[PDB]
Amino acid sequence: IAREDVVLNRILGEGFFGEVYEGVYTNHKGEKINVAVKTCKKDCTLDNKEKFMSEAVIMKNLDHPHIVKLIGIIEEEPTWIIMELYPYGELGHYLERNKNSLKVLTLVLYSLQICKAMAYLESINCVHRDIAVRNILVASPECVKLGDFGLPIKWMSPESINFRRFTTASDVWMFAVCMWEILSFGKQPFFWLENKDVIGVLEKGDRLPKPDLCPPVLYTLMTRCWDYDPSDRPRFTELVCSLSDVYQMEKDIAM
Repeated sequence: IAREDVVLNRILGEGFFGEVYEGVYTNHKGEKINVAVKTCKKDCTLDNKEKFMSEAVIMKNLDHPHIVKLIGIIEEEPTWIIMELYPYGELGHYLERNKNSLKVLTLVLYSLQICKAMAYLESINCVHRDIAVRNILVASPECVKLGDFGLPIKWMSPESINFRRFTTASDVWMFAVCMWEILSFGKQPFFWLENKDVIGVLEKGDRLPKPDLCPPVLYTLMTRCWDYDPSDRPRFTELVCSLSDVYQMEKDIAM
């Protein structure tokens, strides 16, 4: 990718490392792909600049149908990381707009897709730390994509909050919170608390309540993921199998 092949159109948002621009990339066969162009502030530390690149290289290599796609990298300053722009935007906002139309079938589908992404991450012992509907993009009405790697106290396992310990097991906790968000049509977890109060409530043994439209079987699954003991939590491979079963059941009920 040469820089000329990309045209910047407007500001998209601010990212951790620097501004993100909305653009269009014209590929070799002449097609036009909508892109998000991530940049790195000129004031950044060498450690920051390296991290930006090293995260980019991970996104480049994942190539998974439920993780956001990287189009290309322009290393030459100003460094651009060119990501696919998805039309429907963030899953959280998407759920909010379409709460009247979306049925449980589709909500379980999105959960399943994210679970599969995480099973792949699990397989390379890569810890994500940002499984939330704000960081999931809607590519199509029946296809969601986990965004980039990761504080989100209301989403975090006890061991993450207390100690900043992050493992695949803490990701499982967080994935369940994410499923709770999906079945709740984009509600913030523990929206009734201050961040300070969360670990307190968690320590007591209190959990997020079952969303109205969440099937009991799925809530039971969430409850296992929120076991205080990270060793007792299901693995993502097991969860894919469970969610596959629930999905198929909900599909047949729907038809």
